[PDB]
Amino acid sequence: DDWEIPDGQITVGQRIGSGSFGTVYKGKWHGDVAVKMLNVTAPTPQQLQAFKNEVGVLRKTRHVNILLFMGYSTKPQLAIVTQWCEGSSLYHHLHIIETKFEMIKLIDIARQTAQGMDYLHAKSIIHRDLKSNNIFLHEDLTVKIGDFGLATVKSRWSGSHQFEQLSGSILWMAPEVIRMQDKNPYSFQSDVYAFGIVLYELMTGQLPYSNINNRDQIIFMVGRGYLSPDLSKVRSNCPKAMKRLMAECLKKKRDERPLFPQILASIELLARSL
Amino acid sequence: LDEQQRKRLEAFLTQKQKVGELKDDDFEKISELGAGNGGVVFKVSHKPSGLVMARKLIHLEIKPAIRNQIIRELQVLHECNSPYIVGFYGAFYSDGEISICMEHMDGGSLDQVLKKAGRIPEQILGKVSIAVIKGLTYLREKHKIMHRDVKPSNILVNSRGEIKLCDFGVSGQLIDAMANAFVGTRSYMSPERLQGTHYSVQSDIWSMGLSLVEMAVGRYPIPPPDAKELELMPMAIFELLDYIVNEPPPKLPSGVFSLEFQDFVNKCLIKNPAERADLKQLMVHAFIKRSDAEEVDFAGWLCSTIGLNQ
Ligand SMILES: Nc1ncnc2c1ncn2[C@@H]1O[C@H](COP(=O)(O)OP(=O)(O)NP(=O)(O)O)[C@@H](O)[C@H]1O
Ligand SMILES: Nc1ncnc2c1ncn2[C@@H]1O[C@H](COP(=O)(O)OP(=O)(O)NP(=O)(O)O)[C@@H](O)[C@H]1O
Ligand SMILES: O=C(NC[C@H](O)CO)c1ccncc1Nc1ccc(I)cc1F
Ligand SMILES: [Mg+2]
Ligand SMILES: [Mg+2]
Repeated sequence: DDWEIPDGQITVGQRIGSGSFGTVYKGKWHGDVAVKMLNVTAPTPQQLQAFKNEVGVLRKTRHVNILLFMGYSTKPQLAIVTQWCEGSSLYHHLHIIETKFEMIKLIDIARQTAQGMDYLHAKSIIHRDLKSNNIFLHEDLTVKIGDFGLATVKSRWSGSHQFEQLSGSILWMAPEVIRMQDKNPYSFQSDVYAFGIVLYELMTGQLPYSNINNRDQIIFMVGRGYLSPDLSKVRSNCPKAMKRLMAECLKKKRDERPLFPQILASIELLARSL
Repeated sequence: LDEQQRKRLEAFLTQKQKVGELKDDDFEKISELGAGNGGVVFKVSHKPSGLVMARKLIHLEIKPAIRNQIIRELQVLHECNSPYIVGFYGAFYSDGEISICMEHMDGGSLDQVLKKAGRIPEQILGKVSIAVIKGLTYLREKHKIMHRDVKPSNILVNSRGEIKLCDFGVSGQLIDAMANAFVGTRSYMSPERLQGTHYSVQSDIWSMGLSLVEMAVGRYPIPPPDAKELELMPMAIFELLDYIVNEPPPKLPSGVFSLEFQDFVNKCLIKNPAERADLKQLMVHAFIKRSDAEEVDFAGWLCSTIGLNQ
């Protein structure tokens, strides 16, 4: 009930890359793990206790579509140890390797994603950073979602307060999240919005706003409700019941978006009618 | 150009010829110069020619087709040869990162100089404005490309008193790739770009003004300084962008700076792009005519500020 890895236990190896809130190295620790060196290297004791409290809840998560959260360390610097995944992320497949899946397997990717998300929300866990970068395709089969939760090692702390400096990639952020002016922006429906964008990735093979090449323009227009994913770009072979679902997740007003229990049901229903 | 500039321009082309194909093994890493939200820059030695250059490394996760197009589009930089544009030696790809190799500027970016200096003097910001205007001009005429990213961190300076531009949008595919970056903390984007698209050189000129005010006061000027923070002479990214669009433009304090300088920045920061001054106007504005006449020692002021020898 005090999950803390000491020093000399983790064989830190090759540098892999950095993201919204840390840099990732391939380590060893009773097998290959993922060592994410958080960007809050000097954490305040009020911050540090809330991080411990959150790791406690992430440690009690076990689901076929969730990446195993193993614990943390603080000896060299504050870090995170999670299951290492072979094979590329869904972002790699769709936008780098340009893998050619069939609509069956595309829909299957959507289903297991909604499966794991439903488990996370069932345990009252807001992902806060759902994107195709955080969805790995383990052995070209099962979907595994990582980088979930961790609200406390995102956004610097003052001394006892915390205010999410909007960080992450802006393409998956719900408009209410963009604006950051609604007390608690990150919600179950903000994840649903993110999941909507991932649907857009699956169904169009493109990222959203393909014609816009100004980061701050997206931020402003999406936040003001002026910009919305051009659903015209959906492939011709894509199911109608699929396009409709995508659109219900992307509603500008978060209260109109469905929750995952209903979202997951729709995907299984249209998986049959195929 | 005059004589001291034609000398230095032709002197660069000579050292550039001693450089052939750029490989990753030909470089020895000296020190890191800086980093941003999408790049890191090292001072490096090119072993085949002993030259010292700056090497920007961009790690992008893009498909190879797009990546190869970016390298191709960057090779236009072998044609930009002005005393107001940073030198370009080559660009290539290797070990999963794009390298842009450019000439070293031992003063660094004006963003760095501003931290060391606190505030920058109007007599110095005069000479800086001259160069940024002349650099935007050379880009607008001889190449019909627009910067699209004017800010203090992209204006470079050196011990020979030069003031050069860099990081100007020559490769659109790179720009579009960098669009899927994480949010920054602050913006220099004109209010029309935040709402639509580039409006010719005018939307760069806004950026120049917002940089001038930041450098002149020592603080990013959105939102404008408090009533008593100013006599002492954190907003969300979206709110700043809403501020830039739907609130009056920032200005300089009325007492501290000349009226020519206050007008210069005000003409630059007009929210309507068309009413906003263009290069032809600024080039013959009062503040520029005066600041071009003054014989300021920029090299000396730079080396004193950093702490270097004369
Ligand atoms: N558990 C993991 N196993 C293997 N590779 C990983 C793992 N987590 C992250 N990576 C890789 O590490 C690199 C950077 O990851 P990461 O820091 O999580 O960036 P990101 O996922 O792109 N954005 P974000 O997850 O929100 O911070 C990417 O190439 C990932 O695919
Ligand atoms: N040729 C150069 N000579 C010296 N310093 C340089 C050179 N090019 C870049 N730098 C420095 O490198 C730093 C970071 O590189 P850069 O990629 O331009 O990030 P940035 O402009 O500061 N912010 P961003 O554009 O948001 O990533 C700059 O602040 C400069 O100090
Ligand atoms: O670098 C660019 N954009 C920001 C990037 O993130 C680096 O900070 C960038 C985008 C498009 N075309 C060219 C770019 N570079 C660049 C251009 C001219 C010179 I001389 C030197 C340079 F490096
Ligand atoms: Mg990730
Ligand atoms: Mg730059």
